[PDB]
Amino acid sequence: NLCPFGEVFNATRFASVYAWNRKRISNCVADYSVLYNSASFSTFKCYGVSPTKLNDLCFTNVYADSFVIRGDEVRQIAPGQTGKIADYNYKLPDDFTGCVIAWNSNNLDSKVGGNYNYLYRLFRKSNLKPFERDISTEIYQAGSTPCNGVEGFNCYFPLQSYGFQPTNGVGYQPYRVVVLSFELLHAPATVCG
Amino acid sequence: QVQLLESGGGLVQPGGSLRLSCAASGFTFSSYAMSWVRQAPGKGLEWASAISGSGGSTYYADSVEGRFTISRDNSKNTLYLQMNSLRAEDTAVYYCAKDTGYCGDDCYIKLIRGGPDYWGQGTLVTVSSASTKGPSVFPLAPSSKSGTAALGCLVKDYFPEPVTVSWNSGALTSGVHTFPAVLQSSGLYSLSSVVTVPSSSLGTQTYICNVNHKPSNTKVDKRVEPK
Amino acid sequence: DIVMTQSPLSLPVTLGQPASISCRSSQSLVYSDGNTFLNWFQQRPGQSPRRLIYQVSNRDSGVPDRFSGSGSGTDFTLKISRVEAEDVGVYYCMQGTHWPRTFGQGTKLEIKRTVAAPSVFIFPPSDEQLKSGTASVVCLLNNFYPREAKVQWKVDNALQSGNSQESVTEQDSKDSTYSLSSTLTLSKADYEKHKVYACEVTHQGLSSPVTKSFNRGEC
Ligand SMILES: *[C@@H]1O[C@H](CO)[C@@H](O)[C@H](O)[C@H]1NC(C)=O
Repeated sequence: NLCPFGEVFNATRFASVYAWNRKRISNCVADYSVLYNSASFSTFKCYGVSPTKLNDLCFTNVYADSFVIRGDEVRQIAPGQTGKIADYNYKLPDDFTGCVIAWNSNNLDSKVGGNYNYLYRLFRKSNLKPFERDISTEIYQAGSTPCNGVEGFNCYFPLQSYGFQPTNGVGYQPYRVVVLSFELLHAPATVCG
Repeated sequence: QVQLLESGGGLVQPGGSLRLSCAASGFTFSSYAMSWVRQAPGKGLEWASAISGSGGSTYYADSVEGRFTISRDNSKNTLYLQMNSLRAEDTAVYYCAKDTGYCGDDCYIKLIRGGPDYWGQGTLVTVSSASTKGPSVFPLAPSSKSGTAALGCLVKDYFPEPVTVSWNSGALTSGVHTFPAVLQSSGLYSLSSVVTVPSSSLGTQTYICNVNHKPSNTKVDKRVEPK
Repeated sequence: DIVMTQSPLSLPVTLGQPASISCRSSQSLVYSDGNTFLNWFQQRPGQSPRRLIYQVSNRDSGVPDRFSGSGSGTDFTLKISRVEAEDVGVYYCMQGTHWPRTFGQGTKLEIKRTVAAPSVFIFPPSDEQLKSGTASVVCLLNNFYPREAKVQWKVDNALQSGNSQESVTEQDSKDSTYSLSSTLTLSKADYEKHKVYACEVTHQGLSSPVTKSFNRGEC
């Protein structure tokens, strides 16, 4: 039938960036006319594929990754980027083929007093490889003393909360991000425009 | 309206244990973080414990860590604080507080920051080595004097705090002064609750003081008549 | 842990004039998102604390416009435009940015008004208490200001000392006055061994000391 892009975009709740959700799109026709011709998107950037030509292509599978970050971190969802989100939360490959979509969600994901449901990984020993999902809550060892699972000096919880408030600046307001990855394998294609 | 009603306070010997309950209503209970705050007699506030909305994440102060365990039932809309191995310093009025922040299923305590939206009425727990004793209520009766006359009740020889005194089941509020309790040499508390009323009401209006001592589960109504 | 100091610990203020409370933090209260989580609480006697101001300058719902908050970083100030009678109580600043949530020592905001003389009443011990073996004589000082007042018990013109305890209510939110209760405790035999019991009250609002007395067994 029709690929369920509405389930991903118009979802009541989104996931934290460290626990980003992934939807597998296959065996359906994907009409992107609603997406790239919608004025409710702050960012719509495609890499290696033109958005207009998308309806004239066919791919083996499509992956729709969805999460929430702040506005200043939207640029980190791009190939070759660095930063806390790009290094420890969500990393795109250098040969990324697909589109990145992001829109402001201050009306949905923010409340007076702070929304603390959305988290991001702040500490990690090594950077994330592309499309890696790290939900570990092990205490980060910033020193030479083993932490043994108890917080303390040089032993910090890897996750932090955004604490979205509607009074925050646009750079600290919540943005919902959807990453469409079009994978190309030597297999029959099940997604077309 | 959001309401937080607290229960479980009373007297307990050192080393004992008791559980306090905070029944919350008027909001999505599972959506907000809940906390227990204590206040010693004549001391400032001191945060004691807190839970995330879902109940998976808990925080305890250093004074209470390991001793108390905090829990939550979202179905009952009730917050619980189990206090074990109690000591004299734990004697305080315990409040349950709802935070203004938005927490819950995928949130973590100790990662939040903000302030308490609403507070419960507060329940008192006393930790000491002494037996509960019900209060003695005596009438303070007005005399033939003067336009304004005064009457009241003497609540003497009770332990532990607190006692609540009302007049005419809450119908008399103006002019009522319930004095702070004083600790006698016997170790028992004694207070007086008085009211100033027009002299013309003596003879037409009957005055009854309602004294409630929860630690002894005693409730005494005493009518004060001019003798 | 972030320690916070309040200044002053006691803040006397007259009705209608502004009042100021200072709260200083040992550590900067600003956070990554440029948000400062400092709160101001008002606690009336026997009541739960209520938050007057959240995030330095934002007032909570139901808070009168007389209260205002200012400051940044480590130094903050709570301003009351014109202090009213209901403003009496203890005010706390709380740190919310970092766990553990810490509190200031708390400032006692007491108000000073026109001098009012106390209404003096005396209450003989009840017959029920006499049946219990003790006798408590109560002297009431109702609705006076200032708080400084002296109560003297006289039994057959003999001044008693050491067998009396006094307590003072908190400053009334309705009329900014105080009340005082003094209790003279005697045994049943000692009470029945004397006749005249008198309470003498000395106060600024009284031109002369006021004595209220009763005779045992007379009404
Ligand atoms: C999301 O918003 C509304 C749903 O009422 C609709 O107009 C829009 O097309 C939706 N977007 C989709 C289905 O991609």
